[PDB]
Amino acid sequence: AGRISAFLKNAWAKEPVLVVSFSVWGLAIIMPMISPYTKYASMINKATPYNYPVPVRDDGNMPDVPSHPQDPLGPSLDWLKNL
Amino acid sequence: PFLDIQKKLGISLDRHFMFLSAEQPYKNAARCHAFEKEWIECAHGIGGTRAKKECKIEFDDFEECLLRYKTMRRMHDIKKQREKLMKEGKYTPPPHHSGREEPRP
Amino acid sequence: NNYIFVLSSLFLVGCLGLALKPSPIYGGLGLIVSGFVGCLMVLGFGGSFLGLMVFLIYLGGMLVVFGYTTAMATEEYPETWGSNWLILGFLVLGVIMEVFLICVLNYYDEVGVINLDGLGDWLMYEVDDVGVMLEGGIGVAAMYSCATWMMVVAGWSLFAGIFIIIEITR
Amino acid sequence: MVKRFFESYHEVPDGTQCHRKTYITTALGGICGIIGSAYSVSLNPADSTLEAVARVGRYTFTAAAIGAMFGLTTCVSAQVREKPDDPLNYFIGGCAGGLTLGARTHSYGTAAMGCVYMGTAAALFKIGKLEGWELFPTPKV
Amino acid sequence: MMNGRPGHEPLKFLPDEARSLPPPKLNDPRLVYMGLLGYCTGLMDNMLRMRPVMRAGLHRQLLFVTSFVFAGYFYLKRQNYLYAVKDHDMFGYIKLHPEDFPEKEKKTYAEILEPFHPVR
Amino acid sequence: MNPITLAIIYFTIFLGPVITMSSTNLMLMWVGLEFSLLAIIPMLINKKNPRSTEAATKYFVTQATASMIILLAIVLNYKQLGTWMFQQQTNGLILNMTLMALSMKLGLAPFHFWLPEVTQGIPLHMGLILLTWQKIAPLSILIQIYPLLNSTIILMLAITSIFMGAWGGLNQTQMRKIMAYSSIAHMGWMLAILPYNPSLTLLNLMIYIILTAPMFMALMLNNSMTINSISLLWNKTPAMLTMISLMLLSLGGLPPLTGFLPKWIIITELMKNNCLIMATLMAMMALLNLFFYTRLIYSTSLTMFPTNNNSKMMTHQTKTKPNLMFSTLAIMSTMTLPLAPQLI
Amino acid sequence: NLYTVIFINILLSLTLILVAFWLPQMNLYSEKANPYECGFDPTSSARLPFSMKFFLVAITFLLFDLEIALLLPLPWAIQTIKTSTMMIMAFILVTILSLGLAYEWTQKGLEWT
Amino acid sequence: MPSTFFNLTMAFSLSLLGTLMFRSHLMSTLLCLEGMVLSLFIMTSVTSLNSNSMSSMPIPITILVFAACEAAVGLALLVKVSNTYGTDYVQNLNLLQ
Amino acid sequence: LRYGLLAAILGDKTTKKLHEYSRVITVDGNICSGKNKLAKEIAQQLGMKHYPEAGIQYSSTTTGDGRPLDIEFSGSCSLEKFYDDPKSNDGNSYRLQSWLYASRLLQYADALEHLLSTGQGVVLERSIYSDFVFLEAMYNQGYIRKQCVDHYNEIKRLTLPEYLPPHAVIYIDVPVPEVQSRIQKKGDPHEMKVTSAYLQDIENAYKKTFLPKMSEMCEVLVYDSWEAEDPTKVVEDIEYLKYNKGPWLKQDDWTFHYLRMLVQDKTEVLNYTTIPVYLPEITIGAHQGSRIYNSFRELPGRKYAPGYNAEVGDKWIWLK
Ligand SMILES: Nc1nc2c(ncn2[C@H]2C[C@H](O)[C@@H](COP(=O)(O)OP(=O)(O)OP(=O)(O)O)O2)c(=O)[nH]1
Ligand SMILES: [Mg+2]
Repeated sequence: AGRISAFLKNAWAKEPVLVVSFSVWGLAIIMPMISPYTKYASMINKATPYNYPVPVRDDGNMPDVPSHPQDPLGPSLDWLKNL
Repeated sequence: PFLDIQKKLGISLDRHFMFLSAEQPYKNAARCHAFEKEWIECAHGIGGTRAKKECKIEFDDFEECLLRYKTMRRMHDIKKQREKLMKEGKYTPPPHHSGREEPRP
Repeated sequence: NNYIFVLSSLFLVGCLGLALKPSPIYGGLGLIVSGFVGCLMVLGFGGSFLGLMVFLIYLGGMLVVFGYTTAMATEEYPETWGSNWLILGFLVLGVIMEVFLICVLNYYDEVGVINLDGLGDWLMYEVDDVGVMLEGGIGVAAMYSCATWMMVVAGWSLFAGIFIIIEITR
Repeated sequence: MVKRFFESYHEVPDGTQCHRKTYITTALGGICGIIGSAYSVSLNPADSTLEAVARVGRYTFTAAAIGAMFGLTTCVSAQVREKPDDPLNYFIGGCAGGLTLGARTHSYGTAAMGCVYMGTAAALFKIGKLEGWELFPTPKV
Repeated sequence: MMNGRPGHEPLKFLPDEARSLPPPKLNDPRLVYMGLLGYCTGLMDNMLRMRPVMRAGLHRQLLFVTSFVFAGYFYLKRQNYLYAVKDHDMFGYIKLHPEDFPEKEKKTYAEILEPFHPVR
Repeated sequence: MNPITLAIIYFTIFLGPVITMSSTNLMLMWVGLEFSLLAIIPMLINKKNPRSTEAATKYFVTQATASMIILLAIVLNYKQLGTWMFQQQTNGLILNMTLMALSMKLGLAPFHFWLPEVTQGIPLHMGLILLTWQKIAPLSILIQIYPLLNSTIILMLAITSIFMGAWGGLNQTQMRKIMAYSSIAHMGWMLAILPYNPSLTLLNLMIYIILTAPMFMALMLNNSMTINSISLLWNKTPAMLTMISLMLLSLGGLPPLTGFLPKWIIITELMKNNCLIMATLMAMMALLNLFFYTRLIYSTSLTMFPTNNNSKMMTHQTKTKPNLMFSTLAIMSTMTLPLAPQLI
Repeated sequence: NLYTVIFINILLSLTLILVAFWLPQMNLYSEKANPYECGFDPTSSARLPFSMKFFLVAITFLLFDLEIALLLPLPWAIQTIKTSTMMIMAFILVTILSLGLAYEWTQKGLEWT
Repeated sequence: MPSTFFNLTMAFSLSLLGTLMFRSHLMSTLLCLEGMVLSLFIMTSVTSLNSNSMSSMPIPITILVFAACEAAVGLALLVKVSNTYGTDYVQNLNLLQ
Repeated sequence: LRYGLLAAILGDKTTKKLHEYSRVITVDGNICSGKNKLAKEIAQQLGMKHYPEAGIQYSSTTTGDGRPLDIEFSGSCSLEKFYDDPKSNDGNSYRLQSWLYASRLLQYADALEHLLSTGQGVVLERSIYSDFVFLEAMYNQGYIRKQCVDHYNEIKRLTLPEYLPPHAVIYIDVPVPEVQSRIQKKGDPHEMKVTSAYLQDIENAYKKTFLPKMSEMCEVLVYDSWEAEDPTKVVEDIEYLKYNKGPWLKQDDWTFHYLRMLVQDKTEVLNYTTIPVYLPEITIGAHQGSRIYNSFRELPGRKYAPGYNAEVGDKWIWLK
């Protein structure tokens, strides 16, 4: 198991640019899989207001869709205003 | 298709930008989107030969919307009549069309 | 006010010179005059990305196309637009054919193609006034997310292009 | 207006309207000679543009000669026989056209070849227009 | 035609109605011809590869006969389904339009008058 | 040619017809046609002879300007309809642009002049992948738009391709050029049938592929370049002589072999579609395919030509260049006329 | 605005060419207008064919410029909602570009011929 | 708009006349081919801008990438032609007759 | 299995096989210049493979039965008949020379197959890069004609530059009276009958045409007869050569694999020397060729493909 380490240290001493490039490449490949903030990027891009989400009609049916904009119902943003 | 592998596997790979009335980034609708939607939903599985005599009114309205040929012809005779009436001197121009008025927002 | 028609007539003149085919060193100059004209046309139309993107990709391609003209396909006594007199007579013939075409095209059709005070008014069809995304950049940004097969096939075109060009130039 | 100008071949029968009958047959021969001379100049070029335009004039003179004398001989054969509904006037007009084509190119063997082949083709065109055959049919079945 | 027929499963080799068709037998002359084709495939391949054309390559001849009979039975089932569904679409269109495809009440030979053409 | 670029070039020439036959976006099968052009070019130049670069640049300039004409047709479809796929209510000028560009890439007779010269400068296993596999994809977009194709330009293209596939093979005595011309006559047949029944276009494409691909494998088997080089077959490999004779006369199209069946079913659907004298002219000018194939069959397997003294080592050495695919597509072509309704 | 700034830059540089040409005194002859190459007349014509030595690396400069124009919409594609397939598509095409340049680096055509 | 689109159609018909004839070089024909690349980009972007169909903005970068990649293939094809010949001209290529 | 691309990608690359003791040596001279003794000593001392001088009956003893076949099967030419009647009305000289050139083409193919298969070097006396000097000595003696020279130059232009040149070209030069003295001391009654002008013509043709053609591109070592009699100095000057200047130092492993694809099957090796050019010296007629094929297939061992002959004793013919 010393041959791979000797080749890695020899390339590190001689031409370290491809070693740094492949290490940063593998870090960029594996670091979204490690980091817990990968799932917050889709939350950011969903919870941004970007167009008008239009009001819907009601027959007294759904309780989750609010009437006042300052109601506690609906998808809140305490994970973005405080965090 | 010839090999209908997208319909076989059920996954759209080039099919979600096929016409003008496909889904758009950040929900911004194209021009003549309602005309294209009513043209496809009037040609909804009718067939090509029956649809070109059936929804010819909806295609003619959508083609008129998209290329605006009779609209530009109408504005062309309106502008030619404006040049003829300004050379005649009969048409006093309104100040709303001249632009010398306070505008509403 | 007649910006797109004046620029499109200049594009007709530049593609006419490229079509009348000089030494290709001079043809690169005429085609990049047409490229600056087309970049300014898309930037005057509302594509703030597409004209500068074709100026970047076209200046960068046409640089080494120009280098291949002045290396490989060169000639001791070349032909510009003013060198050969059949080319010069064809140039003034194409110029008088273009202005005779617009002089018969404002008169035959009786539609809104060319009018002396009614052209340029039918250029912008509809952009949303209160909307926020109307430039061309976010639609070509959507090929990463919606139209993913476009980026798959373009990356495979460039990968196969590298391998195909190594096999050609070997 | 070119196609409805060329449709004077069938709206009036042969044995009448002979001057413009010969004119539209010469115009069909001139169109075929212009495209054949353009094919011959673009395929096998001459050493000079004067020789190329002389080849163009010779080819369109040969094709205008066979078209003009084919239409004129089928018109005077309709004049002599006074029957419009036969293919034999087109047969003898095509044979006179092939004879004049072989007299232009100066070989009696291809004069006989042009006589029998364009007489067969002219009788086939007349027999198709008599029995209502379709040259370029729309797909119906 | 069959690409534009309604209810068509796209790129399906055998749909569920091909099971509702009767399947072809193994004694059928098209499969007999394809078994002869597989034996002739083995004979031609052994002749080109310079073999005894009967003695050598018996396993390759057996694979040729079996794969030819297999592909021919599956293609024969698909083509029988295609001609049966052509008959079904035609009979359905005939049942839909009797006023566009009327019954031809042919008159009898006593009633009609065929012209007599004597040769002598 | 390393195996990495060999695998990517073969996967791209597999991929281009696959995305062409799979996609319904008109620019996406333009993209597939561009993959076809791109992956064919280093295979054309990879022998590195001076004729191969000439054939490669002839192929590139013709197929690239046809790619630009069909891209004009796709962009004018975007102006006229706003969609991408060819629908029913479009102008005939754009469809004529499409048919002219696709006849340029397919090699029909007002555009055919690159195809014998392109086939002459290349080795035979590139003629295998250019003569059969390359012409699936422009034919497949032309199958996809079959109600929109205008029958006048389709039938004039068919008449000229039957006429010049008849009139290009008799003067010219090289094998790759003579089978480019016979292929030009065969796409004259499968462009004649195209707006009437595209299943018979697929049938004539499949019969022409299984009739030309083992014939190009038989040319590959001895590298038989000329008519005298295929006339040396009785001392090189005499065992293929009656099979290449049956394949030659079947590619000409005689009964009871399979090549009559495209002519028979094209005549069947053409007289169902009421086109009498023009299909008569097609089937009457089809006999010059048997003129160059009967001269070629008299060269290879009906007269034993003079051999030379150095062919006795071709009798001496063993040969492993026969493939199983040659024998199975050889007999699957040459005896399938009693299976012809299942072949429909 | 920007057209007027480009045209006043045209007018400024054209005014500088006019004051560079028309104001200085100038007599010109054939040895003065002889082209310079080290103090002698040139051996051949100066537009004689160069045999180009960076040809395959020149074509991959062109194709890499097509890749960076493919990669130019990615600062607005980072704002998209389907960020998993966006980052997978960006990962697979930068991996495609790095593997193509690694193939050219192993085949050693970066050196001239 | 129809004046601009008909003049772009005239520019394509002119560049069709340019690439459909040969004066002295294959490279000026390839410059006419790249003029067709630029004209189809300008036509596609003008069509997408006035129809406002911004979902089909993946199409003109695919036009540029595929057509300029085949243009680069033809540019190195002319490099291999001039390497195997030493000349470049259109009349040089009559050796396949 | 067989050397395909599928066998090549698993690690059958020739750069691991090739080392310093893997060279193509040709040993060259006039008639009876000690080349076979020097070739046997060179292959014995360096451990290389001694391929002998390929004659008219090389291919029959190389491929197939291994027995030398008859005078009309792998012949239609004889070296004894050429030495008896050189100006032949039957055209014996071109049939001998073209059959000998195709035989040494097969020898060069088998030597390149052996070297690129097992990595061991090979010797090749009077190779295809020096086989033109016998035809041009025949032409300068007037035994054949100008169109014969152009057809052999077309055959050599088809068959030479797809191959690789030899690494070392040993020439043993010897003067024409010593060639006549050794060809009298050998004692063959038909090879005694050759002219001295033919030997002088092949000697000065060798010294004026072949050696500037080969010394400018690959390594050529010259030696006298008394200097090349004792071979230890010859094999040490072969072993201590630098092998720098040559066309073997620019091809890669897949170029060597495509050379093995062009070399390994003989149906593309021997194809370009039987191209149809109808010169009447080498043209076998149709009845003579059909009679020689339908007597060739009735020979034992050559009726079918090898490994498939049930009349000889090739077993397992039932399932193969
Ligand atoms: N006409 C002709 N004769 C050839 C050719 N190649 C070889 N020979 C003849 C010349 C001699 O008769 C014989 C070659 O004899 P060698 O020079 O090898 O002499 P020998 O076998 O005594 O061996 P040695 O040289 O003493 O080691 O083959 C050829 O291309 N043409
Ligand atoms: Mg010796």
